Amino acid sequence: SNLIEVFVDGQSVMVEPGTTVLQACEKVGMQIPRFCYHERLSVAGNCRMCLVEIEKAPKVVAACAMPVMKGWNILTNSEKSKKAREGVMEFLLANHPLDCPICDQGGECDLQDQSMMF
Amino acid sequence: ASATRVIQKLRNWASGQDLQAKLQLRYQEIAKRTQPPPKLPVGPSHKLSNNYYCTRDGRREVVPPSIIMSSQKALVEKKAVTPAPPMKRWELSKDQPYL
Amino acid sequence: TSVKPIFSRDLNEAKRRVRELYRAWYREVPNTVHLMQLDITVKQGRDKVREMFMKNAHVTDPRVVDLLVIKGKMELQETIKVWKQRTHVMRFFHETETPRPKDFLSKFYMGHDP
Amino acid sequence: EKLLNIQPPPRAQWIRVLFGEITRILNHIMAVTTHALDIGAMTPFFWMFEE
Amino acid sequence: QLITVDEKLDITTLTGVPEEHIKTRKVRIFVPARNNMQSGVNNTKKWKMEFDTRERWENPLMGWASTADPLSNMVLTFSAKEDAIAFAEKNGWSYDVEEKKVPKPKSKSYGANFSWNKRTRVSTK
Amino acid sequence: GVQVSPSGEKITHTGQVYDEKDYRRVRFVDRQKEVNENFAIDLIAQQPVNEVEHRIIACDGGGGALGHPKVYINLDKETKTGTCGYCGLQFKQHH
Amino acid sequence: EEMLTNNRIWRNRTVDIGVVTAEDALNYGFSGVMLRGSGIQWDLRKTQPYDVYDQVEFDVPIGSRGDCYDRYLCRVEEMRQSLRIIEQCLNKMPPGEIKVDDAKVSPPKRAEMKTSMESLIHHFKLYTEGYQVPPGATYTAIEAPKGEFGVYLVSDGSSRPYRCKIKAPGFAHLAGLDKMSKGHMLADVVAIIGTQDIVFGEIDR
Amino acid sequence: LKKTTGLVGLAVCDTPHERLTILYTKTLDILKHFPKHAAYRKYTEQITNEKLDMVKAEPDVKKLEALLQGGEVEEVILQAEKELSLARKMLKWKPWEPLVEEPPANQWKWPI
Amino acid sequence: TYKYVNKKEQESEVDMKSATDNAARILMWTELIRGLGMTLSYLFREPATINYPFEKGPLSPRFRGEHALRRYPSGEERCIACKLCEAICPAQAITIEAEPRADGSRRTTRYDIDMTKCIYCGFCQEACPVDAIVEGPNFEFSTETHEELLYNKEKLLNNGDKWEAEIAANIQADYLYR
Amino acid sequence: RPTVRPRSDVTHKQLSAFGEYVAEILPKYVQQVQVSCLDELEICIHPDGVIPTLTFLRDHTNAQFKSLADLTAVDVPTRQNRFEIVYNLLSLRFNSRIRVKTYADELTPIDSIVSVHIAANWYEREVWDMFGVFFFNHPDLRRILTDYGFEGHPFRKDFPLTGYVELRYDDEVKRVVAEPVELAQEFRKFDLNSPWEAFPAYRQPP
Ligand code: SF4
Ligand code: SF4
Ligand code: SF4
Ligand code: FES
Ligand SMILES: [Zn+2]
Repeated sequence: SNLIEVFVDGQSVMVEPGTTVLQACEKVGMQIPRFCYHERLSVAGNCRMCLVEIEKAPKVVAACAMPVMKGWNILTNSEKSKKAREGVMEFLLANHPLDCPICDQGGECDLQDQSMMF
Repeated sequence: ASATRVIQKLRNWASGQDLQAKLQLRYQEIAKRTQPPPKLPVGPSHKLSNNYYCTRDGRREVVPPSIIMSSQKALVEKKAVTPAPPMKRWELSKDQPYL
Repeated sequence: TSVKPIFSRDLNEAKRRVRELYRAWYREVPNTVHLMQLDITVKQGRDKVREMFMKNAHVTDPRVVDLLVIKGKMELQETIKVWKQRTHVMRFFHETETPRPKDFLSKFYMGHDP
Repeated sequence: EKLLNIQPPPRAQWIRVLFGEITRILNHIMAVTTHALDIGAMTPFFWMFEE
Repeated sequence: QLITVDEKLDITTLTGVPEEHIKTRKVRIFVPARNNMQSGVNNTKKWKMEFDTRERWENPLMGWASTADPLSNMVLTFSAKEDAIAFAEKNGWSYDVEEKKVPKPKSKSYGANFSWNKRTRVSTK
Repeated sequence: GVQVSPSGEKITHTGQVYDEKDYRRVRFVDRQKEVNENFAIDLIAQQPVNEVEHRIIACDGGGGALGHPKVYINLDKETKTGTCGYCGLQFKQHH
Repeated sequence: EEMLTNNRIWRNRTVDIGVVTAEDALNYGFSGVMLRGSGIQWDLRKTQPYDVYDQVEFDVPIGSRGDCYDRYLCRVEEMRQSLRIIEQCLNKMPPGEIKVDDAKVSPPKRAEMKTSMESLIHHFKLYTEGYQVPPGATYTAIEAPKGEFGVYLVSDGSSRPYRCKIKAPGFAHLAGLDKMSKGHMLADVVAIIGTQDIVFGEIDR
Repeated sequence: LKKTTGLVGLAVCDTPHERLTILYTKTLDILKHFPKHAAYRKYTEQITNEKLDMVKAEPDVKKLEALLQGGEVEEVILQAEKELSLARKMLKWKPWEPLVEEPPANQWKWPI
Repeated sequence: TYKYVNKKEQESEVDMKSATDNAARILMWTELIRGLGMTLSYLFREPATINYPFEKGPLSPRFRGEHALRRYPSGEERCIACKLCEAICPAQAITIEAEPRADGSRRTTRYDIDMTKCIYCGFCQEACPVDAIVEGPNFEFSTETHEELLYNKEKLLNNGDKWEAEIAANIQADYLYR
Repeated sequence: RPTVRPRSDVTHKQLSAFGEYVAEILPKYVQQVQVSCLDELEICIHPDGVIPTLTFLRDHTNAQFKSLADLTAVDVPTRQNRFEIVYNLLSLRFNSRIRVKTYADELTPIDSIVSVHIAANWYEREVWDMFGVFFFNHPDLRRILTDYGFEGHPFRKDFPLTGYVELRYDDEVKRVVAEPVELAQEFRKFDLNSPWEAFPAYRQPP
């Protein structure tokens, strides 16, 4: 009934169409990192931090934009879904000026964590 | 120091062992202050390749415990069991056995 | 609700177990005040005691009452002996701190105290 | 370290044992001697508290 | 053996808490807000039960800030709202609940930024 | 080398002196008010601008392991200059 | 030891004093010096080794004839047999690293937080937020001079703990104070305190 | 022959193979009261018969130790008294009763 | 390895050769002499006392003592209100309320220590990413009032305006070392 | 792999199989034996069967756990039986440990173990001082740590850090008197609990 079988490390989820992989994974709790995305602004994959290995794929997808089709199993804590992040945050942190103590957003930075977490 | 080569024999006769060589306190030939500045060693993973966080993350290799009854979920000849071999009576302390 | 009971059944059996304790505190105001000197004579000490049992009369649960006897026995077991001092026994009274206005009108000339 | 699941490195483990049995030497000296003070012997106390 | 009773389950005598911090002490049960600076949301999923606030005067010597109510910095993490009220009623405190604020499931189609007909035709890609 | 109230008390880095109608000045009676005369805002303008080459550089606080994490600046402003929030230095582009 | 351990005033002030029964110690859980001083062969450093104690070649000075002179001789020789441990813990120190390689569980090199960005952020969150342990629980242990000092640390995903607890080994030694001083007078009760090692701060919380 | 144990308070009370037998034999004889299906009963038999095959065969105590692992036999003797009380103290208890008294939900899921 | 501290009781056929040697260890006292003649040695030894205010003892350049706010070599207060030198301070000892400086820059209006708090633990000198706060060799700063220890900031600069001649040599031997 | 505290897989099975050994032998009052990745055992039970499992563990050859180390009381003020009370023992003969924990409300007393382990003479009592959890058959229950006039049970999570009293010397009466609590600095509760679970596959779905 306008619902699609989707898998997240084995979950038997059902979701409306036109939904991202986030809006699926967000149900369970596999909260994906985010820099280009907001829950209310238009979609634009520029950060390329929300990557994940969909099961049975050589290429990853920007989950912010990639909608969700039947039979797709995600691997959020794969090696390939963390290599995709340890690299990314290790790119951002090459033009960033180390100003955290100067920075107004010390504990309210959504990057300091997401360099720690992943 | 200024031990006049008699009281040493008074100390040692009154105490025992020749203790001018193993005296109480320190004078010299120790800790010649301002040792040079050291260039430390570095730890591993300063190696720039085959160095991810996945092959070092100590805290994501843990998992929840492995429950074995789970009074509603699992709830599931045979030999006796102990948590280990009953370990040994050790030894009897060679080179200083009875002190 | 089919609870485990402890030391008694429905209240009116626990109410004599109470009185075993008042049966001690009522006879251990005069022994304390003399053995370790104090200011109270004997009486306002006894008023304070009953003023504590006429704080917990609102209780209606046997398990709670069977518990509150115990903490009274401890303080009794601490009071019957000299393990306390002249500062602990005379601590209940709230002698020093000014009692706040129980009314409304004087209660907010000092303090945002609803 | 159990919870985090880490063995610290050897050199730090190694010194953690060294002071880990100099502190052993302390409390003995503090309860060999104080066990002698309150029994009465006040001298070895001072012989050690330069040591 | 067992005994029957159906009562309110009061405990307020077994804590001290003499008179002021029993009655005249509201309590707020809620799911804390998403710190809108951060897009991270793990501070939700819980039912913190912080209490109201009272005077925080200025210590006239140092400029320090000081208080009278020790019962002000009193976070408590719970797991379900049905359990929170049972905990606060068990100590007689006038709970004041706020409900969850679930966000909606919204449809966000990337291509619809790039419509012919429609009005969502974004600029700057 | 500080500025002083009409009541006669010493001002800090910040304007901090109590008004006349203030019982706080008691604590200075038969004592004195500790103060540092070394206002940073006075010392720092008494420092020449380092007129370097290329538009972008690194700064430090006199020793790379010894202060001022290596922040950079874009020195495109010929009108004003560029600062580093740690220090209070200033820079130009030379061109 | 020239002076005390053949001293009448020591020995008959100390010997036959506070006779501890072996199997009763365990009922009280002394589990430090105060049982090995009655012949219960035991030491975590060799019976449940954790750190680099695995290669030290040392010894445990058991005490028989439970009394506060054979506790005393244990307390002496445990001072000596650090020096076998030191000499072995001294002449083979490996060159290596300190403050574990991971920057999430250790702060980084102070010269390295100051250029390399990531080492700065961790330095900004270690010393504000911290480790972010996993939930779980342990009961560690270590034989300090007192005995089985150990911690029942209990955790939660928040950076902060959730009811740590400290196992004060003296805490049980002192509960046995009023059983081992039975048929003995005052003056040795002083000695009982010293040969239970009341470094109060363990006892106090 | 054995002068003293390493322990203290645990006296000698010599002549093993004598008090060790009578204790084990009685444990089995206290058993035959339990159910066959109560799982306690079908393990101690493996403990004691294992231990008793080795005392009933070997007269040498030195080699009897390191053979029923746990040395200082008189600690093993005391350990048999220790077993003995457990059985008779546990018949009045009932470990083999039916299923648990059903604790409440979400009573051990730790991370909170 | 387990070592009997005291296992020497064996019936050695105690004869008059030796059993009276214990009586020679007794009534003609010798073990007491042995414990006495020792002590007599030390009074002929070098007493390790020192005339403190004229002879002060040894320290090392990492000694945790009195705090001080350092300053750059060109004026310019080195502290910049990061607010992790209290978030780590386990004593909860500190309040460092801050603002812009009126230069547009970033500095404090407030800085504090209760030195009766401040366990002198060393977290703040090392957590400071700038070495703006440090913990210097003063340990003669006992005062007669609990109030004169509540160092605000002007003391704690002009203290840092004092030992900077000293700290910049201990730290000179302690950079490249932590 | 260097920095991961090597697992030493084998003793999990010893403590797992032995974990089963205690269940099927004692199926009454025993729920969810388990074990963490840290090879250390945990056994949750019902309060009516406290002793008969202890005495199995003090008195049985295959479970010589005749030495007690702690008896704490852990708060969970969101369930019914908020107070998880924990035991933890040790074999001198088998060289391993265990953990035997239970539960209680603010009033569902637990019969004590002092006939079994007298080591718990005072560990039991602090819980009475620190949480107000009565025990049956315990000799001379009374306060340990708190003042002789301290109401409350402070290690409860309901009791604030700085409690409800502070003492001082009011010279008019020549005593160390108490009056209500009046700070000078106000301990500053921080929100150091970031987002980002940090531990997936280890968590709570709604
Ligand atoms: S707080 Fe975040 S945004 Fe600010 S400097 Fe640090 S990493 Fe960059
Ligand atoms: S002392 Fe250091 S860490 Fe603290 S605010 Fe100043 S510069 Fe920042
Ligand atoms: S030394 Fe430690 S306790 Fe003292 S102010 Fe610094 S961080 Fe706080
Ligand atoms: S978070 Fe930027 S592409 Fe998805
Ligand atoms: Zn700069």
